[PDB]
Amino acid sequence: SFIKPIYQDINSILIGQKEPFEKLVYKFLKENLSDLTFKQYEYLNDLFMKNPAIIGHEARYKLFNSPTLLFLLSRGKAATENWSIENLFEEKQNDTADILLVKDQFYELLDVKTRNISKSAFAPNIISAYKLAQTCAKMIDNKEFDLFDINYLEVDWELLVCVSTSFAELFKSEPSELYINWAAAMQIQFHVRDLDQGFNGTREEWAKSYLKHFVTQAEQRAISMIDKFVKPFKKYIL
Amino acid sequence: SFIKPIYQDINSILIEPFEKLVYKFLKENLSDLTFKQYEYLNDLFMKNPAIIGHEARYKLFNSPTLLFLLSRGKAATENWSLFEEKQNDTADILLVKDQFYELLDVKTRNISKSAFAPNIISAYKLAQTCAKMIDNKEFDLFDINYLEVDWECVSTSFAELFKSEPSELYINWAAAMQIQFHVRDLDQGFNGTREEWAKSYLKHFVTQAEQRAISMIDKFVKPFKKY
DNA sequence: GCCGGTTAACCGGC
DNA sequence: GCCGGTTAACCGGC
Repeated sequence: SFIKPIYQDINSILIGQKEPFEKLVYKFLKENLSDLTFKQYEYLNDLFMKNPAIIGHEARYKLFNSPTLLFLLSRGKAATENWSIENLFEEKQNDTADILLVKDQFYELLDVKTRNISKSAFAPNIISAYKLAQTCAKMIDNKEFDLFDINYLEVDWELLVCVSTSFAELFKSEPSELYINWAAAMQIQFHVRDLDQGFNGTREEWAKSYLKHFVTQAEQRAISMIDKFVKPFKKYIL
Repeated sequence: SFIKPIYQDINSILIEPFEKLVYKFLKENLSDLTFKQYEYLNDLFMKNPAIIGHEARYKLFNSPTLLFLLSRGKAATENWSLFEEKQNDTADILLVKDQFYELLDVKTRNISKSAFAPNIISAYKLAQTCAKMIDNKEFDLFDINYLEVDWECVSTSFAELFKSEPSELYINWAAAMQIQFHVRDLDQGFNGTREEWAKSYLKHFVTQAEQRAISMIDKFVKPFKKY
């Protein structure tokens, strides 16, 4: 992680600051890691400007030089082709990372989550378990196991004042422990502070291991659906 | 529908929720009928000070289906004395007359945007609902209708859920198992008893649940199996 | 503690 | 046209 070596300072500077503290975190990185800090859409824009001679989606989809990167970063075909110095990319919540850290072609997909301590703890949607599945399949089909890391920074607040923060990395957690809430848009849910960080194997093992977990949960869920949405309603079908 | 008769009036000459307007108009012409859910709850209790146990304030609903669709839950009802408007309510607007309830949902649509069916109601919840209905013979207790408002107010629409063909309700399982549709596209030619509707809905739900179970093996299992 | 259903909408592939 | 996955979080039952 590019930001871990300076996570302590972020924690310090944030604790006390008076829902989107995301902006304050971004502002920070921009001042301490100016050469590495990009918003995802900024990155795409900058990448397209360096090559004004390359137009059309299929062509601009080549500029990534990585099928996993293309998958995690690229916008829709129409949007890519309609991109121009005149018609640039803007925010877009559906963008994978909230903050992109790049260096030596290594990418840290950082997301910033915020929780309202006052409220009763409720694990938020962290990411699509399917999207993660596909992502893991790309890493293997293409053998890209040393390209990006998916990390999270959490900022706890109350009535708004930041009271504390947390920092964890997805690829350092036990893939078999990730909770997949199928009803909630098949999204993994957890609190950064509660994320397990003891994975010992390689990034490829993780990828494989996650798939086993995803596939296994999808099997179980298919069955539990008959359990919860079929059996208890047989009564009335006569 | 207590609103249907005046649905012609909910639009004349005018001069991002336009839901306020929808509520104020109903309050004006159907004052002694129109109320918000949180506001209505305040009444049921404010008309009964003697009751305080959360298991008592519950039986006041004098209906197991209504209780299911309208109650706020133990802790919430127990700590009553306010009841804020919680988007978690079943309906945005409620209208009762002679022991009958019209549960109205007000949807607004950004017309300029690309047509994307929005979440209407949880298919699962609607299943439990039909269950309570049938096992309670309460097929003449309430209606679940919808009023949609387009804008860029370009136009509006109004439909009744218990008036559409069940088999046509698209249950988008990934999107929190919610039925999706724009009011203006909802089917409106169902012919049968209300009890017929509920039963028909359950068949559709169960069948779709099985179809989803199957879909999961082919889209989330089959293609990742190899690894 | 443990557990998982619900908001209001919103694209992009083919 | 036709189809369905994604946001950022949020809460009550036993």
